[PDB]
Amino acid sequence: AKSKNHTTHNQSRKWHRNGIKKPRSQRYESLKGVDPKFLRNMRFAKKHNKKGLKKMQANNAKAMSARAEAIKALV
Amino acid sequence: TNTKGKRRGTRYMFSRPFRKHGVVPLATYMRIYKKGDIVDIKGMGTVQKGMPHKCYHGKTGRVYNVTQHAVGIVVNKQVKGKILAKRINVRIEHIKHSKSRDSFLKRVKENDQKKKEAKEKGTWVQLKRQPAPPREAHFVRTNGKEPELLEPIPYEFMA
Amino acid sequence: VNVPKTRRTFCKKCGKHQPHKVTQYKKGKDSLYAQGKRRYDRKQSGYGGQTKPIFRKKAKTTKKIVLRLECVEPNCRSKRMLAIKRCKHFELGGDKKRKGQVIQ
Amino acid sequence: GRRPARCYRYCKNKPYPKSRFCRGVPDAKIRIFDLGRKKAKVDEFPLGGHMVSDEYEQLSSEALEAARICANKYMVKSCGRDGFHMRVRLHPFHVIRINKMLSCAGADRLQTGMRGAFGKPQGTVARVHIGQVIMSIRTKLQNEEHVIEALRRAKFKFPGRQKIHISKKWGFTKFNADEFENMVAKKCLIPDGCGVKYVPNHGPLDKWRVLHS
RNA sequence: GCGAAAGACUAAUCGAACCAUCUAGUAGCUGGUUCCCUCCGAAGUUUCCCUCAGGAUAGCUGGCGCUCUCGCACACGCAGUUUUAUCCGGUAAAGCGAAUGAUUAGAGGUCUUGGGGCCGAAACGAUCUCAACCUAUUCUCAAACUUUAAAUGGGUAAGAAGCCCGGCUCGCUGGCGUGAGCCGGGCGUGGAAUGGAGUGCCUAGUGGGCCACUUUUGGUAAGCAGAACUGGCGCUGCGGGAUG
RNA sequence: ACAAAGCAUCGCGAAGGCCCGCGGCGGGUGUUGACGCGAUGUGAUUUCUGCCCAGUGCUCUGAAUGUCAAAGUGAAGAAAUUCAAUGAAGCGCGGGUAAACGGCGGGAGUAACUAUGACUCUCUUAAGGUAGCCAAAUGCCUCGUCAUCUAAUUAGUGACGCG
RNA sequence: ACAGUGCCAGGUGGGGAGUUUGACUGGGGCGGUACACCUGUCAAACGGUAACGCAGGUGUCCUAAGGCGAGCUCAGGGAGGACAGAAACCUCCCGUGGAGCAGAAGGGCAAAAGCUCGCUUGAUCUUGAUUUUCAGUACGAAUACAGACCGUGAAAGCGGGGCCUCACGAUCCUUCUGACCUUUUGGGUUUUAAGCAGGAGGUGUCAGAAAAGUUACCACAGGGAUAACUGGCUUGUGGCGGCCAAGCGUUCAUAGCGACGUCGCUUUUUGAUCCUUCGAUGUCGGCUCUUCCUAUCAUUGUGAAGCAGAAUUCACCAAGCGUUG
RNA sequence: GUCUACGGCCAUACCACCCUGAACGCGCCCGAUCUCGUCUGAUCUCGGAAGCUAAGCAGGGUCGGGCCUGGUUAGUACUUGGAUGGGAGACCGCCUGGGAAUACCGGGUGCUGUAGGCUU
RNA sequence: GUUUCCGUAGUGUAGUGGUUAUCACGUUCGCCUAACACGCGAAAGGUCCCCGGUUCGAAACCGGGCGGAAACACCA
Ligand SMILES: [Mg+2]
Ligand SMILES: [Mg+2]
Ligand SMILES: [Mg+2]
Ligand SMILES: [Mg+2]
Ligand SMILES: [Mg+2]
Ligand SMILES: [Mg+2]
Ligand SMILES: [Mg+2]
Ligand SMILES: [Mg+2]
Ligand SMILES: [Mg+2]
Ligand SMILES: [Mg+2]
Ligand SMILES: [Mg+2]
Ligand SMILES: [Mg+2]
Ligand SMILES: [Mg+2]
Ligand SMILES: [Mg+2]
Ligand SMILES: [Mg+2]
Ligand SMILES: [Mg+2]
Ligand SMILES: [Mg+2]
Ligand SMILES: [Mg+2]
Ligand SMILES: [Mg+2]
Ligand SMILES: [Mg+2]
Ligand SMILES: [Mg+2]
Ligand SMILES: [Mg+2]
Ligand SMILES: [Mg+2]
Ligand SMILES: [Mg+2]
Ligand SMILES: [Mg+2]
Ligand SMILES: [Mg+2]
Ligand SMILES: [Mg+2]
Ligand SMILES: [Mg+2]
Ligand SMILES: [Mg+2]
Ligand SMILES: [Mg+2]
Ligand SMILES: [Zn+2]
Repeated sequence: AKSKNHTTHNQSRKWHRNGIKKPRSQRYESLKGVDPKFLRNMRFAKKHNKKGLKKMQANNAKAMSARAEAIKALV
Repeated sequence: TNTKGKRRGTRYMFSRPFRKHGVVPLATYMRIYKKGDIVDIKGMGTVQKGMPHKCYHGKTGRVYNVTQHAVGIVVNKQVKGKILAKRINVRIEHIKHSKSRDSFLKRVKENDQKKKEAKEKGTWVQLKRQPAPPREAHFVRTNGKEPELLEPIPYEFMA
Repeated sequence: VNVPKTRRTFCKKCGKHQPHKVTQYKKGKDSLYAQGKRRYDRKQSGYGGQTKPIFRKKAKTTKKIVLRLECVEPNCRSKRMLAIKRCKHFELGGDKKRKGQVIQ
Repeated sequence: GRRPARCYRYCKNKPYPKSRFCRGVPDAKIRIFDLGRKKAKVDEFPLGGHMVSDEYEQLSSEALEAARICANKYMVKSCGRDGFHMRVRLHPFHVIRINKMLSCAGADRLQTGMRGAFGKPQGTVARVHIGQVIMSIRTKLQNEEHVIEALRRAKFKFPGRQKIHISKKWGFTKFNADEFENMVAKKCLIPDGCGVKYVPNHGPLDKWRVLHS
């Protein structure tokens, strides 16, 4: 009652017919896997961002009016 | 049927090459890795802690972690069809900066530079690479010789 | 193998290492008004034959020894279990083997 | 005794050297891969006559024996006992196998047929590639014919097919015969019993100082 | 039940009757399975199995679909492709005067030492001889060797998720910075060739396969046994290969 | 082949042996009584019935300090309880029994041809195959060896016998 | 006052019942374990790959045989040095690694991972992520991080067992520990019991059946996926035949022979194999009767001989008719 | 040029031997009051500074071993695809691409990183 | 062929866990005996089959072998 004990025969044919998809990689992949002491921290970075938006907005408008003046001084 | 053990068939991979049996040159763990950087795995005998394993000895992947003496690294591994982008935790010793990317970067730095310049001209410069064209009509010249006559040489049995 | 009788290590309740007293564990006497048994008895009672399993097919020749640590400092006394690899010969504080000595 | 050479004529398998891995090897039939005046000199004995295989095959140890002997017999006659060297250059050495004869008694009842098919050591054989030398001989330049035919008889203990060829070297060296008398007289080459040392313009000068002295 | 005993006999019935019912008993096992046409269209491959005649799940298939692109002078993507970079790789070959392992031969050496001689009481005394070692050599080899070391092969990469400016946050890290995260602005075809791309359910059959080139393991050899790689047949005719 | 007659064991004095039945104060032997009933073994006649109770059985006014339930009695407790001592038969020990199942062995030297060996070493075991018998319906090696019967015999008979 | 019957308990009970009595497996039965793992190889240079392919190991042991930390240098050889000799003891020199590193190998290792000592418990408690076996499920084993509490070290670090690859195991069951934990229920208190979370008992067929035989008295489903004939292939063995040629043959190779070697056929020997057949092709011999082959024992015609005759072997055409009681 | 301190890549650096050291250091050296360590101040620690380049080291040398390149062997060996090529078979031939290794010949012999000297 | 079992003094045979080797017999020497037996006192004798490995060390523990033994080789 003996038989075959493997083969990897047509096969190439199969796990290949539908393709072999090189894994569709998004931007913005998961941070799960990373050392907790990164995340522990970068969440205090991410959480206390808005504290410091007043600077951010004014300091934007400074650069925006300085570059409205740079492009207008070119004109 | 064979043994599954993690380090079968590694007798002669992980084996350090020649006359390098010993102190791991220190440079190889004082160059900086950081997430995004592409890295070639290359297993090593000397240090066994934080080894990769043969099914990715000699692959490349990007780095996604950096721990105190290891680098979490995402590599693609083929497995009866479906390739799996998958993540391992390999100690620095077994890793390098692949220069794979580093033709491009030097090609970028050149193209942005050659585009910003020749914009004040407006002349269109050949930015893309292009495969090796057919070799152009040239001439040759002999001067004061005819060429040398070859004859196939008569066989005699050497031993 | 061998192990010593004392053993400074983590006492859960203290939140600290402390000296523990090592001694190996033996099984309890088996309860009889434990649910499992109560049910094994009186399924297997009445005019029925044997119901539940019993091996006649051992294999290994050795059990994982278990140390029964307990905290020396009083009021802790919080005993904790610490399993160990297998050995077919196990001792507590039986000498320190020596080095460089004559083997008579 | 053994199956006829036929069945182990051809190299199918990877070399089985007698080693740790196989053991209980019966000692190789052949034992002397040179005879005659192996006490000769290079300078008195100038004719590297050769026997060369033309086929990728295996040669039994017991063929090599015969092949040798029948060349010791014809040379002797021919040249005399002192007047040659013969060298065999294939010491049999990958080991050949035999399933253990499918032994059974009378009508029999059980052989098990194929289980544990792997045999035992039977003997020993040489690997031989094409254009590769098997036997070589040296004599006097005089006595060419008497080499030719000695190897000629040896071909007939010996399967497949194989040419007899006369070399361009001093006897048993690698140094092309048109060239010794010169290369010795100036000492690129220095006599060393059978063979000869090539001495180059390399080592310390006091090595030279000994020659041309 | 009955047997002077032979598993004899119990009404053509006996290793233990016949009749009815439970009764559609159960069956991984034989056999069969009923109208047309159109389209796509296998597997005998994966791991667990009281598993080897079967199941479990890997596959491959169909159907059902959906998200979009745009061939509507005005496309990104993907890929049994190929280049250019770049790693990875230990097979063929080779070598073995590079390690290990075998092994021939001579020159050489009281190396050592020996054990026999022969000439010596005996004497590295003479001369032989053979052991072993080793100094230059040479013959020939290794699947469980390797200094070298291909061909064929396997990763990446060849940009908009990309460069380049500005600025903020942090409990991590540090003499300061890093590092990471964010906001804000500045900047486009980035080797060839091909073709519209994406992703979600149900899910049958199948899970005995066989053959060829080349590679290759058993075997002596087979139409023998077992792998690789590819190619077939199964599953599918036809011209040829007289036949197959 | 079975039976058979003959030989042999074995239980049984009826609140019994053996036995039936589902059950009764049920039934067969049994309208019986050991010269009977039941249970076996071998197989007329003649001659004989060798050793072994080391195993397993069987069995025995045999100790049962071996253990051992129920109940029974001891105790703590608040109770389920829990923990004590004691303890049948069979189980553990000791005898008997083989016309119960059965079993019944290897090694050297040593004699005046050679050989062989009356003799004398070991060792083991529960005894260690005795009288016979044997190439038998038991013998692998096997056309055992010798005799006879045949012109010729793997056939037959007669001997031999480490069987 | 037991006999006796009622009913529990323990023994004894193929007298009787039901049941089981692995798989792998050149058929099977008896041989092994290829039933879980681990080295070297096959294995065709990313990974993977079989057979009862090879060549081997494992079910281990360690209070340290780990963690640090320190300290030194290993096998072997030479030259020296009382007794002392191929080996005790010492000292110099050489000593890439020939030692050593609990074990199979395999990889790894030197002011180390080799050796010696001091200090000890990082073999400790705790979430998560990943690798490996992959379905990419478990277990086992590993890798990286993080949080406690600690050893060591001037310190950097290093250390969650044992330089890396094996060295162990579900459900249900049992036990021990842990928390002023939850339930124990119409309330409450104590026992008791059930949870919850960690450890142990264990399935050796290693993802985990509580299990002896025999059937020639046998049965049913099946089976050419499994044997015993026939047939194919194969040809080891058998038989037959060449070549080379050392010899024998008084001498002389080859009249006749012919070693050590070597090249073939043949299918009248046995093996392998398992292609056909298991809705079964009658299974050994004997008789009779045909026909064919030649692998010529006779006879016809021939060539050989070491052929004088006589007698005899070698060979050719040759299968014409012979091969008996 | 050169050295020291710390270094990178780890022999073009190693090894074997030969030659020369101006200054500063680098060394050799001298001793054990303390620290510290030993059987021994043999090594380590420490306090020094009476000598000399004796060696290291440094600097140089060798038709020197070695290592590192080149060549050669060699378009050889081997190989991707290829054919209704040859060959009884082993094997061999060609077509399309790729293409090693030894012996044998050559050349070279460590480059520099920061901090600090000296030759003012 | 496959599965077992042995091998130790001149011979038959003990023995241990890894430090050590026995018994009986045999034999050599005395004594007793007129002389042999018997009896009594003294004595010497193997690489623990050949190996490689482990180990402080092996007769004894692995692996290989060599010699002597036993046991299976069932359906056709
Ligand atoms: Mg009951
Ligand atoms: Mg019967
Ligand atoms: Mg390999
Ligand atoms: Mg087949
Ligand atoms: Mg009887
Ligand atoms: Mg009797
Ligand atoms: Mg008895
Ligand atoms: Mg008798
Ligand atoms: Mg008779
Ligand atoms: Mg008759
Ligand atoms: Mg029964
Ligand atoms: Mg079976
Ligand atoms: Mg491969
Ligand atoms: Mg250290
Ligand atoms: Mg921690
Ligand atoms: Mg260690
Ligand atoms: Mg209640
Ligand atoms: Mg109440
Ligand atoms: Mg019968
Ligand atoms: Mg078949
Ligand atoms: Mg079929
Ligand atoms: Mg047949
Ligand atoms: Mg003659
Ligand atoms: Mg019929
Ligand atoms: Mg003829
Ligand atoms: Mg001093
Ligand atoms: Mg100096
Ligand atoms: Mg000097
Ligand atoms: Mg040189
Ligand atoms: Mg074609
Ligand atoms: Zn505590």
